[PDB]
Amino acid sequence: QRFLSNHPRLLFTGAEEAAVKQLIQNNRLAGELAEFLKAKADTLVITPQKPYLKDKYGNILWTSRSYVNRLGTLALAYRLYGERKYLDAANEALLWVCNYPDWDPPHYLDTAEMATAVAIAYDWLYDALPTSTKDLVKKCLYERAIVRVLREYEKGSLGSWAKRETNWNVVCNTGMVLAALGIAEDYPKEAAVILDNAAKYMPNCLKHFAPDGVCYEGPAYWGYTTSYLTLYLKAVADNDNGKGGIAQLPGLERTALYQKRTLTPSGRLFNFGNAGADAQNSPAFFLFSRMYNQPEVAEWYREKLKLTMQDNLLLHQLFFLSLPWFDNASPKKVEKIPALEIYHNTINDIIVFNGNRNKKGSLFLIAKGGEPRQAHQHLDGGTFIVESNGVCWTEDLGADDYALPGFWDGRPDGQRWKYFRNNNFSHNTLSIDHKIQYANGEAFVCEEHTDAKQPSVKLDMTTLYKDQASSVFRTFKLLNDYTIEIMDEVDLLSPQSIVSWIASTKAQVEVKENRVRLTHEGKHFYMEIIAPAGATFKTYPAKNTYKGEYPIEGYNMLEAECGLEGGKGKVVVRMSSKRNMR
Ligand SMILES: [Mg+2]
Ligand SMILES: [Mg+2]
Repeated sequence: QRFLSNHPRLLFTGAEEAAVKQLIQNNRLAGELAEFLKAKADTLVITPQKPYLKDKYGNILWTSRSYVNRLGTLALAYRLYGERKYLDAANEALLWVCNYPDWDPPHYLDTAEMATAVAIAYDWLYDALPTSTKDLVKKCLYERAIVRVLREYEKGSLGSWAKRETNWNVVCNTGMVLAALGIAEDYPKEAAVILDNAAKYMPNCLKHFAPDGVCYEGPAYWGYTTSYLTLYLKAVADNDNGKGGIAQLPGLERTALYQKRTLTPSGRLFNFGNAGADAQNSPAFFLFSRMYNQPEVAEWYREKLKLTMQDNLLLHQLFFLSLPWFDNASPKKVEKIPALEIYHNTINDIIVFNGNRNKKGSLFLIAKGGEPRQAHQHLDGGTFIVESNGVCWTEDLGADDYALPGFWDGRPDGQRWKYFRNNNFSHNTLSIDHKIQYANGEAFVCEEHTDAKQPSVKLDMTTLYKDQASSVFRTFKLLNDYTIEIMDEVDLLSPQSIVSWIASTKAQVEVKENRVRLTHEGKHFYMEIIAPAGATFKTYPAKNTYKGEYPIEGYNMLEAECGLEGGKGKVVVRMSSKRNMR
């Protein structure tokens, strides 16, 4: 029988309740989280139902997501505390959304998330709801979810929301699996068919996590994909013996680690292209930490939970699962974050350096390859963010305004690259003869030495400088806990060409000959150009140029304009939290 015999069988089982109640009693953070979620439930009890109302885009997705949060939080509070105001509020919400004319299947994410919300509450309140509500909910799940997805599996093309390569596949198949399992005792044959088709089609999306767990589309996209993926993984682990092998797909084991490990210690996101912080507190992290035995991720997510509660941050629609999924594990003292690791991806390789995290002033550095012709990308191959003492000493200026004239004209001669934020002049990489990178090139990791005493990695950037250089290689080397060396090897096509080493910063800048001192809130960082001999740093403010740009304020640029003997040589810059890098 391919489901647990009794409700609740979805995400937080009956058998799991005893241990969760003990955590709430015995673990302060879990206890604080329980009280926090109970208080959220308290206001949800007295919050109006949402009218069926499409947004400017023609869908109700925001409303479905609202009900995921409302129904999950209310039903959790009823299971943990037994106060019938939580049950009755969930009953009212269930009847309300079942009396919607539809769950807007023309934009099927709407149906996927509404079915998820409804299935969870139905399952979690099964013995505690009026029979008339259970009858109506079962019929709505059957007609609006199970019947539709069975048709979609049989008739849908590869472009179908159940089969395409985008995260719609994961979200929709997940919502359908949860709906099917929620009413499985009444539709067991349908639930088995849906389980098998979900496992068949979901790899069309999830194969793109291979090999190392990188989500090219960025953290918001990752957060939506994996919040629903973890519901699926947990549900089929609990109900179907893990059949279908989704959990073992290459890259999935490492994907939460990627998200945690690519933040600076102070929490700053590598905001390249149009990436931005919005996905923070999805409970997916606790499923990954438990299923793949990564206490490092659990410990990091608990810190995020504390901050979410302390600063009253916005909640992921599935945030309520953080409590039943609570993972109290921590890494052992002996376990260390590697000094250097690389996350390979077909579009942009990601490089991550860590000096000894237990030594104050040690360096964190993250850098990227990339393909600038891809959507939303910048001419930023080789750029890096370095952090020490809680300060990001180099920057990424983020995306500019999507409304700008020619913002999408991404051809090599296109208007997109005239904007500072889009081109390499704002990024921490090379400009030859004060020109932009070639938009149709790429930078990628071509050599790695992650186990050396001074670990290093080499990027091939040649094709980003196609008309200017016959080869361009950038090597990052961690010389010690406090010091990174960047070696650019450039074979110029013209021996008089100038190689500009550029970096952006929000720190105060003092330059003198081949040295830079950066200052921020009394903390310092240092840079020294050691090759070619006699090179000089200058500095100047970044500024706006074209009307309609997001304001560019508080950014300073560093630039070393370097000639190379015979047009062939090296630019070598050492960077350290200590002034002496001899
Ligand atoms: Mg950028
Ligand atoms: Mg590669």
